[PDB]
Order: sequence, then structure tokens, then C-alpha cells
Amino acid sequence: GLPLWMGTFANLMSLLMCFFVLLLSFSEMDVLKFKQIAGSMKFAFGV
Amino acid sequence: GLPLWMGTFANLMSLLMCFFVLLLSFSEMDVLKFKQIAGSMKFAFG
Amino acid sequence: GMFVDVTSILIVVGGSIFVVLMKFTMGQFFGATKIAGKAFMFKADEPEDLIAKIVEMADAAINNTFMQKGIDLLVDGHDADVVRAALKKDIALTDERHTQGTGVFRAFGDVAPAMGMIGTLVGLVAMLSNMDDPKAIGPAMAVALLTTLYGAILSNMVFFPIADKLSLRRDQETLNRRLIMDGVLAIQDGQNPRVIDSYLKNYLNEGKRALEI
Amino acid sequence: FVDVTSILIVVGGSIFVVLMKFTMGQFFGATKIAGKAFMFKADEPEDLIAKIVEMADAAINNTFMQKGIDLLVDGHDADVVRAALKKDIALTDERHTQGTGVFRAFGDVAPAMGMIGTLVGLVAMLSNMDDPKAIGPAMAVALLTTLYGAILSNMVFFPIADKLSLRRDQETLNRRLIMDGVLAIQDGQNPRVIDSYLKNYLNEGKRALEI
Amino acid sequence: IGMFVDVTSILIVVGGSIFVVLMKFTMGQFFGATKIAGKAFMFKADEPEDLIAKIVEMADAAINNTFMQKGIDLLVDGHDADVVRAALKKDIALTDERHTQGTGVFRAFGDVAPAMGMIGTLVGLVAMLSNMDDPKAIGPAMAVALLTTLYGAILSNMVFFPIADKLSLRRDQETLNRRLIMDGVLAIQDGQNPRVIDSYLKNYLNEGKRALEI
Amino acid sequence: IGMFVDVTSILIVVGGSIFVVLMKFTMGQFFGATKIAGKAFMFKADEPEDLIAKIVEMADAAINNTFMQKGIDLLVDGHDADVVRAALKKDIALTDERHTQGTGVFRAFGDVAPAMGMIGTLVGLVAMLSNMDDPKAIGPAMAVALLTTLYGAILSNMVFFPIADKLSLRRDQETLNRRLIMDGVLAIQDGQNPRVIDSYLKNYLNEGKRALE
Amino acid sequence: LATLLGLIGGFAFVIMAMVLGDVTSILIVVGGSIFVVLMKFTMGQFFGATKIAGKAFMFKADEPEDLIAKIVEMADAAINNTFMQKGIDLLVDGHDADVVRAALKKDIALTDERHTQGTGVFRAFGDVAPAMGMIGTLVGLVAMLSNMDDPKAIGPAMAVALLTTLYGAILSNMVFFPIADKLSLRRDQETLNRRLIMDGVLAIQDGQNPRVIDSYLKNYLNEGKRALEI
Ligand code: NA
Ligand code: NA
Repeated sequence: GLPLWMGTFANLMSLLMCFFVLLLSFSEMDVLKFKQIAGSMKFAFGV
Repeated sequence: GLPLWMGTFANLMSLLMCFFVLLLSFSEMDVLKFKQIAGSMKFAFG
Repeated sequence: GMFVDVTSILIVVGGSIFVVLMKFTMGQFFGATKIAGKAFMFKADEPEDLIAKIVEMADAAINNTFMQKGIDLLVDGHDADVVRAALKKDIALTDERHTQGTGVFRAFGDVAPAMGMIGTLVGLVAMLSNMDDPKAIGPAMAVALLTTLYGAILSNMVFFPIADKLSLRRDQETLNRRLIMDGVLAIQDGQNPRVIDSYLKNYLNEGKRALEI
Repeated sequence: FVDVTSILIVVGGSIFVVLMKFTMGQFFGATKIAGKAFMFKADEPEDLIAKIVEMADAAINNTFMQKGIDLLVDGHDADVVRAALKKDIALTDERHTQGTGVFRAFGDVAPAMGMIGTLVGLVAMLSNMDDPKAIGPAMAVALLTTLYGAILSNMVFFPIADKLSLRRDQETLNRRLIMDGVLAIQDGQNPRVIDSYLKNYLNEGKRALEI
Repeated sequence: IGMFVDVTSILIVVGGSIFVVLMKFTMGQFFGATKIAGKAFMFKADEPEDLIAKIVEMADAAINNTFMQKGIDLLVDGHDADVVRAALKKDIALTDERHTQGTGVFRAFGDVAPAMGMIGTLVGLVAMLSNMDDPKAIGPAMAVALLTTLYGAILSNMVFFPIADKLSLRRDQETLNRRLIMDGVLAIQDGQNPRVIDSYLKNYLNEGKRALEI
Repeated sequence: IGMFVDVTSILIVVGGSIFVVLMKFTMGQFFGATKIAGKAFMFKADEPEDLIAKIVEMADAAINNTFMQKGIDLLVDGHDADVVRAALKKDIALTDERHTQGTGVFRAFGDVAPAMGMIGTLVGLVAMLSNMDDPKAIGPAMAVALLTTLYGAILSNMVFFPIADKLSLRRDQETLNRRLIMDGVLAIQDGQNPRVIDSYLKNYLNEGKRALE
Repeated sequence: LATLLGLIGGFAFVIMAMVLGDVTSILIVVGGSIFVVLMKFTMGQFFGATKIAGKAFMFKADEPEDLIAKIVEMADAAINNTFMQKGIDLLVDGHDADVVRAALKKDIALTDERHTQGTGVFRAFGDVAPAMGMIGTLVGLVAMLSNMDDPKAIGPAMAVALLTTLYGAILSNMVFFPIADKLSLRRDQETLNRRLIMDGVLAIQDGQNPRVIDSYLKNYLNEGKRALEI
């Protein structure tokens, strides 16, 4: 089946994800940064 | 080997982690809350 | 927009190509590609058509390379061992060719998701390290997502179905070759058409074709 | 949630890959045998054993039993009828194994198509980013693809393959039991000894738990 | 406490696993498997040395285990060697088959529990993301998804698979004891001295898993 | 709390692994596997070169190794070749079984450790996510999750799997040595030329992984 | 199209190599991998495996067509190749067919086992590299979480720790596994060449007809992966 270490990969990914959700818990959105990100993403995907 | 559900779990987890990093990229973190979290983590890890 | 797309394509496809070229020689890969192309643009001969042609020939005593080889061998080689051995050798050669093509494409489809994971990790590292330039994280997210997507699509929609179709073609070809070999053996032994028709009837329903009946 | 587009994506991708694996006629045959294994019940071994006992005492609804009785009635020998029954049993076994393979292939290919669909949806939403409040719910519908694949890989296709394997085992048991019954009938054995030999099969590889 | 308990998550995992299992095991089969598991967990297998001692103590005269109960009762009834051999091997094969089927039931449960956990966590993540205007109060919304995954992992790794492994070990011990009791009953039927049979009775007591004990 | 987190992570991983393994294997089996692993890691396998020199010395004459002691005792007792060969083959099979079962015990540990790591990680992540409003709570929970994942990975990849591999290597060495003793004792009983048996035994030096010349 | 595929494969390897190079992150992966691998292969066996890999990568194998040409030339008569030289010397010295067959098959088996051992070494490295990368990443994560001072450093430090995982992947799928695959290919090629040389030497020793042995050797050339090349 899958490589034996895929379980630890899933665990590491879940750890990092939940750390990022924790960071988002006390984060505040920025409109201008969002607009810059959206423009960059539109440029990257060839739109 | 390992069951394929574990692979789907890993792929989904990494994908949504990328999404959450994107969410944090245009978000501003509180400084006092971050300092509290940092102190708590330092105390817990020794 | 072009740079991130070509970076994702380069990572996935180039890594798969490098790994497979480590596995197989380039000539073997080109042979596998020709085999797959033949299997995708040429329908397999109907075994009922082969049975009808075989009974027509038996009653009497083209358009098929194996049949031409068999008739050319029969009009000159009077013995049975040479004809049977040559036909079995051709059958084994075709089986080996199709098996090696399946192996090449299965190797491609195996390596593709590994390159997709590597690309996702590279994009994650880049986007985490930058994390402050909007012009730097858009390309990184694009590279991560597109490497994952390209790996998944190439693995599950191109290479693995090509290997499966090659296996199907190998099975059909091997069935046709067995039918032609048995027909040649019958016409050499002078068997009655009816008994060999009844004997190839059970050949018809072998394996997958059992679902149709 | 409910999304016609996501279920269409998963079903279409799985169908394309399976049609690259099998043929359309084989797929329809697999569906037919799955239906016959679902909405119909296999004959219980006890009823078949009682039927063999009754025919032995006197000397038919099952098609295999009818075939065996007909092959006996026209003065045939043991080896030819045995070969014919072996051929029929092997044909049934092959059909059931092929159906199991078809549904197993569907089950393994459903989640990959789910992941491909959700990745495509995520790419679209990233290339069409307009309103922050809509960055969250968008992935919702995207993830709807993966969920569907998961469900189809675990509630539909794999359970159907397991049911097909179960029906294959049950039919093989019944047809082997009918083989021993017909061999006993052509051998002219006592009803009691063959009855005991037949109930010897009632503790087979899956009915021992109920004992 | 209340953060680790969710009715919907446990309902999803248990219901999905039960559905998928009943697609391959009838209710009677599952209940028999649970009865076998309860017997294997709440009762201890008879020690082979104590079995040999009981055999040699009852041999010279001519009762707790039901297998030797049946053996001595049927020998009192006075059957042939073929009869005793057939009946005892039939019982051994029957017990082995039901133990193997119970192992299969619990292994199917253990294989299907984490897939149900994955389905439940996908449902939870979809529910979280469908109500995410801002990523502030999404911790508890993720807690339920990770809870379904945790339930699947716990049931698979700490309940069902250990039950299957215990059933396998119990099958091994039961088979060994059955073989020992069959040999003892055959010896008693023959009428040999208690000392001669003990020479070969314990020669193969070091078979398989017990090979590490020496 | 700093030590409590480490204690909790160690308890989760190690206790879960022990609990699950003790269902697969009896306590005596685990103790025997531990003893065999300790013997493999603390004691060195006897070199086949010294074994060959000693055994050709004895053949010329016609012993610290226990298997050689048993073989010589059987040979000096005037027993037939079949009986001695059967007894020594039984001893070899017993050693093979013990080593295989010890490898199985440590493999069970190795593939149960990351599962306990995952269970502890999900427990810690649920605890940390639920207590978002409590800064004092997420520290220990995040630490528990990270440490339990790290302990699962470390115990699986750097302790239990390498111990199983070492046990497999020791089993291979012991099997080779005991087969060499088998052949040499058979030759001594038969009474072949010491040079021929020496050459045939030196032929065993290029078996398996010993290709380092 | 062969040049294009070769160039794209080389470019993929090159970009992965520059992504690899950083020193410490790869050092932890390789140190842990070596420590784990040394419990299965000794230091001498590891060096032998590296020598086999190097000799398989740099030195190219003899084309079997040239081998058949040399064999038929010698057969019609009555060498840089070492196995052929050994066979020729053995047959010139004067020996039975059985001795020649035994020695040649012993050499063939020795090369087969050497290449299998090297392939096993590099496959073990490939299996163990990603787990060591992940262990290094988790250690880095612990070090980061215990040293939080600035939010702006949360991102880059994370990207450093995850870096180790990346190296494992790049070391598993792009170095060790390809080296093992190339070793298996070299094993197959050398086994085929040595079987051809053994058959030719036996045919020369027994004074066989050149035509039938040439047909047999073509039949040998017409199998294996080479079936795709015809
Ligand atoms: Na992604
Ligand atoms: Na995204």
C-alpha cells in the first residue's frame, strides 16, 4: 500500500494546520493585503 | 503498507494547510495575544 | 502566469521522465509509446471473425499478420514442431512487449504523484518563507496546487488508464493468437470443422468475456 | 450538502477510467449480476438438502438442479455430467469474480477523481477571488467532491463488491452441494448417509458463527 | 468531558461501520462473533500442563472442561476409534472456523472504522467552511471533525484490532488444548500406561508462539 | 506542567504500544523477544572464518560453539547420520522460529507506535482547538500533540524497526553458521578430504550480504 | 524527441539539486539515514554498494551485439572483456565442460548477488530518508515553539523546519531510488551479457555449428526489456 511514513506525514500536516488555525484565531483581516493577494493569484493562474 | 484513507487524509490536510497559510498571509496577528501564546508554549515545553 | 505553470509542469513531468529513464532505456520507452499508440488507434480483431475465417480455410482445404505468417510457414514447413514453436515464440514476444509497455506506463503513473508531493512541499516552503510579499506567495501557491493537480491527473487519467488499456490489448491479442494457433493445428491435423468450432466456443468465453454472456 | 456537479464529476471520471479498464458490455453484465445478488435471495442449503433427500426417497426449482436432473434422465455417465457441472460452476465463479473486480476498480478510482475535482475547484476559486467572505464557503462546494468520492468508495462500490463475493461463495456452496447430491443419486446411495454427508457442509467457512 | 464527546460523530462512525459490516456479515454472525469475543475475554484457556495432569489422573481410574466431558461420555457410550477421531477432528475444525470468522468480523470493523472517521471529518470540515465569514471562531468547529477522526482511530487501534488479535491467540490456545485432549482420549481408549504417552505429549508443547518462552 | 507534558506523551505512546502488543503476543513472548534482542545487540556472532578453521582442525584430528558441542556429542555417541541430521535441523528450525517471532514482536511495536502517536496528536489538537480562549491550556495541548507525534516517529524508525532489522540480520548469520556446522559435521562423519571440505566451506563465504570483496 | 526528453530530465534533476542547495538540513537526514542503515549493512558493505553504483553509472556496459560478433569470430577461428577473457583462458588451459559451466555460473551468481545487495542498500536508504526528514522537521518545530519571540519569524522558521522534510523527499525519489533502479538495470544487462558469453564459450568448446549458435544467441537477444526495442 502506502509508504509506512505516510502516517507521520499526515500527523505533521495536521499539526501545522492546527497551529495555523490557532494563529488565525487571533488574526484580523486586511482588505488591502487581500486585494494584493487576489491580484497576484489572478496573475499567477493566467487570468 | 498503509490504508489509502491515510493518504487521502494526508492530501486533504496538506491542501487545507496551504489554504490556511494563504488566509494568514493577508491577516494581521494580535501582538498581545501572540505574546501570551508564546509565553504559554515556552512554559509548556520547558 | 507562464512561469508558474511551466515550473509546475517541469517539476512533475521532468522528474517523472528522469526517474523512468533511470528505470527504462529511451528506446524501450519509445517502443512502449508505439505499442500504446497502436493499441489506441487500432481496434482488436473480432474473435468471431477469426473463427469464421478459420472454418472457411478448413472447408477450403489475409488481412492478419499472424495468419499470413502461419500460412507461409505451413506451405513450406511440413512438420508440426517448427510451426508450433514459431507461433508460440511470436505469442511470447507479443506478451513480453505488451507487459513491458504496461510496466513503462505504470512506472510513469507511480512516479507522478511523488513529484506532485515534492512540488507541494516546495511551494509550501516558498510561501511560508516569503509570507509578506504578495508577488511572492501567489506564484508559490500556484506552483503547489498545480504540481498536485498535474500529478493527480497524469497518474489517474493518463498513465494508469494507458497501462490498463495495454493489459486489455495484451489479453485480446493473446486470445486471438491462441485461436489462430489452434486453427492452424486443426487444419494441419485435418479436424472436422464442427468439433473445432465447439472447442473454440469455450475459448470465446474466457475470463472478461464471461460478463457479456 | 447536495451538488449535482460534484457527483457528476466523480461518477463521470470513475466511469471513464473503468471504461478504459473494462468494456461497456462487461460493465452492464456486472450491474446485472449485482442486481441479481441484491434483490434476489440465494437458496438455503437446508432446503436443497431436503430436496435431494426427497428425490432419493422417490428414486425442482433450481436451474442447476434441473440441469443435473436432465443430464441424469437421458442415460449419462458420471464423468461427463461431472465435467459439465464443473464447467457451469467455474463459469459462475468467473462471472462473480469479474463483477467483484469491476466494483473494486470503481471503488479505487472514485476517491482519486474526488481529489482531482476538488483541486480543480480550488484552482478556479483562487483564480476568481473577489470577496473575502466568499473564500470560505467556496471550498465547501469544492470539498463536496472529495466527500462524495469517499462515500462512493465506502458505502456503495466496496460494499457491492463484498456482497458479490458473498453471493459467489454462497452460489459455489449450493452448486457443489448439488454436485454431491447428483453424484449420490447416480450412485444409488442410501438417503440417510448422503443426508449426513450433506449436513456435513452446514458448518462451512461462514455459517459456523451462527452455530 | 464535553469537548471529547459528540453524538453526531460517534453516530456516523458506528452507523457506517455497522452498515458496511452487515453488508458482509448477517446479524446472527455478528452476534456469534461477539459471543466468541466475550468468551475469549472473560474466560481463561485451560493450562496444557493441568490438562495433561487431569488426563493422567483420570486415565488410571478407568471433570471441568466440556471437550473431555463429551469425550468421556462418548467413550462410555462405547464407539469406535474412527467415530472418536471423526467427531473430535470435526469439533476442532468447527472451533477453528468460528474463531477465524470472529477474527474476520472484528478485522472488518477495524478496517472500516477509520474510513468512516475520514467521511465524518470531511462532513465536519465542509460544515466548518460553509459558515466561515471570518476565521476566528473555527476552533470548536474543527474540534468535531478531528473528533470523528479520533473516534475512528481509537475504535480501530484500541478496540477492534486488539479483539481480533485476542481471538487469534485464543484460537491458537484452543487448538493446542483440543489436540492435547484428543491425543489423551485416544490413549485412554487404547488403554496404555499413563507414563508412556507423556513422553510424546509434551514434545511439541513448544510449537509456534511458545518458541520464545524457552 | 513542563514535565507533565513529557510524561503524558510518553505514557500515551509507550502505554498504548505495550497494551496493543500484549494482545498480539503473550508476556512471556515479549520477554523472550527482549532477551533475544539484547543478546543480538550485546554479543557478536562468531566469524565463519574461525568456524571453518576450527572445523577443518577437527577434521584433521579425525570448541566454544554450543552447536558444535551438540554436534560433536551426537557424533561421538555413534548415532546414525539421519538421526543426528534430524536433531540438528530441528535445532536450526527452533533458532529460526525464535528469531522470526522476536522480529515479529518488534515489528508489531513498530507499526503500533505511529498509531498511538496519531491518537495522541488528535487528542492534543482537539484539546487545543476547544480551549481557544484559554492561553494556559493550548500550550500543554500543542506540546502534547507535537511530542507524541515525535515520539511515535522516533520509536518507530530509530528503535523498533532497526531492532527488528538487527534481529533479522542476526537470524541470517546464525542460520548460515549453523548450516556450515551441519555440512562440516556431516563431512567429518563421512570422512572426506579436509582440503575439499575447506574449499566447499569457503564457498559459503560469498553468500547473501557477504559480498564486500 | 530523445534529446528533448533527456534535456527535460536533466533540467528537472538540476532544479531539484539547486533546491537541495541547507547543509545542516540535509546533514540531519543523511546522518539519521546512515545510522539506521548501518544496522543492516556494515561499513564495508556500504562502501562496496557505493562502488557498484559508481561503476554502474560511469562505466557503460558492452553491447551484446559486439559480444555475439566476437563469439562467432572466435568460433569461426577454431579481448578487453574480463569474463570472456576468463572463459577463454579456462578453455585454453584444458578443462571439462562441467568445470567451465560451474565456474561461469558461480561468477554469474556472484555478480547477481552483488548487484542485488547494492540495490537493497539504496532502497533501504530511500525508505528511511523521508522519515528522518520528518523527524528533523518535528525537532525544528519543537525548537521554534519553545523560542517564540517575534511573529514575523514564525513564517521563515517554519519554512526552515519543513525544509528538512523536503530534502528527504528529494533524496528518496530522486537519488536513492533512481540509483537502486539503475543498479537493477545494470544487473539485468550484465546477467544477459554473461549468459551470452557462457553459451558462446560452451558452443565453442563443443564445436557447435556457427549458424545454430548464432540463431540461439539472436533468440537470447530477442527477450527481456529489449523486446520493446524491436
Ligand atoms: Na495543495
Ligand atoms: Na486553497
